[PDB]
Amino acid sequence: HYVDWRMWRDVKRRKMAYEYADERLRINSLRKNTILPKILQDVADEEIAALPRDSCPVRIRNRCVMTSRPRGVKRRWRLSRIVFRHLADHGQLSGIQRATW
Amino acid sequence: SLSEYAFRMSRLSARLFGEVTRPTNSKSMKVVKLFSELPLAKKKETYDWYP
Amino acid sequence: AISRTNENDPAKHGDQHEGQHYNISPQDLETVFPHGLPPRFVMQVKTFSEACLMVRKPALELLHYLKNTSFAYPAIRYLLYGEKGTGKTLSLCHVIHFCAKQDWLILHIPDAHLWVKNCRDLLQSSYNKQRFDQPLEASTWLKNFKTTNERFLNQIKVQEKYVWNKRESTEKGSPLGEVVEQGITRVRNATDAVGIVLKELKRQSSLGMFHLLVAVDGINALWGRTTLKREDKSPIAPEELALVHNLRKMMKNDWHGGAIVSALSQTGSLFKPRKAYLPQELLGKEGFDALDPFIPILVSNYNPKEFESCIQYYLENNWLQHEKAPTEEGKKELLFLSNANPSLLERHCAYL
Amino acid sequence: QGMAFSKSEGKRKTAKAEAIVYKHGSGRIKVNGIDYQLYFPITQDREQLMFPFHFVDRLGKHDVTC
Amino acid sequence: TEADMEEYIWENSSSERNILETLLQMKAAEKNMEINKEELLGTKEIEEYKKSVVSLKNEEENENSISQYKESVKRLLNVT
Amino acid sequence: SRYSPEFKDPLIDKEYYRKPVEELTEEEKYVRELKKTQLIKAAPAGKTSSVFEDPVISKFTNMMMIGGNKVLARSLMIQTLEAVKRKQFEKYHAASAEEQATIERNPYTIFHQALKNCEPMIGLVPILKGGRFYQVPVPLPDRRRRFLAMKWMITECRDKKHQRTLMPEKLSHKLLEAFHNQGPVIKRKHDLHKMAEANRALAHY
Ligand SMILES: Nc1ncnc2c1ncn2[C@@H]1O[C@H](COP(=O)(O)OP(=O)(O)OP(=O)(O)O)[C@@H](O)[C@H]1O
Ligand SMILES: Nc1nc2c(ncn2[C@@H]2O[C@H](COP(=O)(O)OP(=O)(O)O)[C@@H](O)[C@H]2O)c(=O)[nH]1
Ligand SMILES: [Mg+2]
Ligand SMILES: [Mg+2]
Repeated sequence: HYVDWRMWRDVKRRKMAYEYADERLRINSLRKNTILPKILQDVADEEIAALPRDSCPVRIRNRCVMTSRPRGVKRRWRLSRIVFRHLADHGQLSGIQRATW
Repeated sequence: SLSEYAFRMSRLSARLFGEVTRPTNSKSMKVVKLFSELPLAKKKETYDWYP
Repeated sequence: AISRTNENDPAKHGDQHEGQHYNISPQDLETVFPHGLPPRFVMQVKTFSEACLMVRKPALELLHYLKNTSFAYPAIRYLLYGEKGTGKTLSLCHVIHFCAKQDWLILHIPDAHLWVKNCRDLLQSSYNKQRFDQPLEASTWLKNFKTTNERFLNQIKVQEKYVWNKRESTEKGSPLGEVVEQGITRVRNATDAVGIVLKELKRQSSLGMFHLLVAVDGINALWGRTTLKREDKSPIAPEELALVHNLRKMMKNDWHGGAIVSALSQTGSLFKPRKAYLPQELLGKEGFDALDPFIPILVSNYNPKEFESCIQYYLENNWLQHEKAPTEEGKKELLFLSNANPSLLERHCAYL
Repeated sequence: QGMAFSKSEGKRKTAKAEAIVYKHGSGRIKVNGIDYQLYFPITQDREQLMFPFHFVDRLGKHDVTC
Repeated sequence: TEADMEEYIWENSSSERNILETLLQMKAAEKNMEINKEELLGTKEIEEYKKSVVSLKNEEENENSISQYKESVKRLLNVT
Repeated sequence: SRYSPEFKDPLIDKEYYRKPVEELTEEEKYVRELKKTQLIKAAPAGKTSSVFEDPVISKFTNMMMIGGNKVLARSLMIQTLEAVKRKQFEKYHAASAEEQATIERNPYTIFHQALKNCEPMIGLVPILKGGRFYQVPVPLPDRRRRFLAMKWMITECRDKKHQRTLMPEKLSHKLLEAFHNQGPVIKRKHDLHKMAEANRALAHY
């Protein structure tokens, strides 16, 4: 019941990224220092590379929550420019108005 | 570039204010940042992005 | 001639001559001032075909101290300070002219900021491998030092043996001119020749041979920062320069038989803001400690009397060509725009 | 001290100034505690300060702290 | 060290060392053998010089402080 | 413009205001009582009541200004006026008592006369006729003649023929040349006039 299959894939990526966040954070800490032995850091490189691809947070895309538009999204409202304007132009977004100056 | 007095006075303030006490390079200071905040994936804006 | 005085002897100037311009003969410009005059003031000498210096209370105060100098006590440090363009350099030159005409030996550094910046050939020193030599800066000064003190460079004789190379050496008793000619002829030895000159003059003035005036304009350069870089693009410190290391010693009051008169300058300084003029702000902590105890003499803008005589000196040379400049309405505008500042007035009058 | 003065304000672009002009003075102008020629090293800025006093023939007759 | 201090202290400073070295050269020039440190640094002239250097070092420098320092140096160096 | 049409330009002239009332005419009396009811624009930063104000030099300075850098443009101007004055003081001291009387040392008089010697009386217009272009001579208004004298002088000094010479030395040298009816800018005036004479038969287009 999500807008499209592409929104559904991002939903799963956000769910899997949330589930692996603690594990990935801990392994990354081992890789992000010059204190531990390289032999130990080389093993940590392999461990985080073996985690599921969709646990990686860089693959999450901020899509419009009502239309799944992948670009032209305003982060504060999580809406595409088109959907935001539709609500704003009907006076349904509190405090938002056309700007003239 | 600090005198012995200044170097030891800065190391004492770090102990009192709960900062890093050992000499640590910038690369290793990322460990402190990593555990001082929530990961992006754990932020509510991220995992509750969609309704 | 309401702005001129007939007294051209700087030893006879007094409070009655304040605001009046005395003439420096062309012979004294060539001998006493081969360097040290402000560049724009040099332009005025070529334009007016004469060099005329106003007698002002900063120089008169300083001339009073020098005339009462006790040559048995350690040398006294005098520091001219003031806002930009107030006349510090030309007050120093008025004092250099007094000592030059009293048969003092003149050690005049016309600008010490030139020794800490824009050095193309910064060679390593041979006498000390931890210091850098400056052949062009050192040879240039040596030529001017020879011109000013040529009559004394034969009577003064070295008191040690100085080795320039394996083959060449200056034996004891050789005229000090020989040390000055080695540095000029061989620029590689110029920085070491300067160090020997400062060494012998400080030594032989304390023995009673002659009176020595140390005149350093831009003294705040010696204890500041440099813009010179090493081959590894690392900053060099002023103490590591042989010229600055040796000049710093002339500024100590560990000798007698003369005086040390210096002037601060923000113009041409390094890492100092435009409006910095006070001694500590320009000298720093290392600089103020090196000169303390010293007698600071303030140089300020023209007083009403000095301003009018300056305008009259310009009008007497036909320098103010605008038909409204001689009027009272024109002089009030020239006073507001300069605010009585000598340098601002000269620049404004330069194009009127 | 009993010295008569007036106070006013001016705006130019994003600059805002508040000036105190004393009835009697010698022509001194202080800008944020600084002499006007040290604060305004550009000759055109000093001409602008001259313009009001010169136009009414009162150069050297008032002190200003702005 | 001195660089760590945030308040200037005249005692055991370069100023105290320089002025004392100067006064000794002056006594030697007069051929006087009263070279006692406590006596040289106990005069009123030294107390004004000490008060002037400290003001220059710990307070904002200005034309009035430089003039107070000037008059203190002239009395110690016998410059009239 | 941020000024409504009601705003009148300011008249910056001390003499205009000190003029006595009796000398005023009935027309000049009306203009003065009218302006008391009118809105006046703020005086621009360019012009003041100063006795040293010269509108011609101020205009030449603006025509030299690059990218709003008035400080640099004015610095070049005053350096040129100083360079002209020093060149004339050098020519004056090196001359005999008789020649000294003819040597001008005022740079404002030289600057004004140098430009007046470059003003072209008549100019040409590129006109099109039958798919072919032929220039037509026409009188020049006073504004255009003064503007062209300043544009030719500035253009000549910006020419790449001058190698590493600073602007105050180039302009001072050209002003003194034109002051003596010599130079490239004077030639440009002569060429424009000579061309406007060869096209006199085309004055009917
Ligand atoms: N005593 C004087 N006699 C004649 N002209 C003077 C005198 N003092 C100042 N002037 C004028 O003011 C100009 C600036 O003087 P001078 O170079 O001595 O100032 P300064 O304070 O040393 O400058 P800076 O702050 O740049 O080091 C001179 O070139 C000269 O035109
Ligand atoms: N070439 C050369 N320079 C000398 C000699 N003696 C002294 N100098 C120079 O004179 C300066 C002053 O001498 P001195 O007081 O011995 O210097 P210091 O040893 O560096 O403190 C030195 O810095 C050298 O530049 C010498 O024998 N040969
Ligand atoms: Mg992305
Ligand atoms: Mg100077």
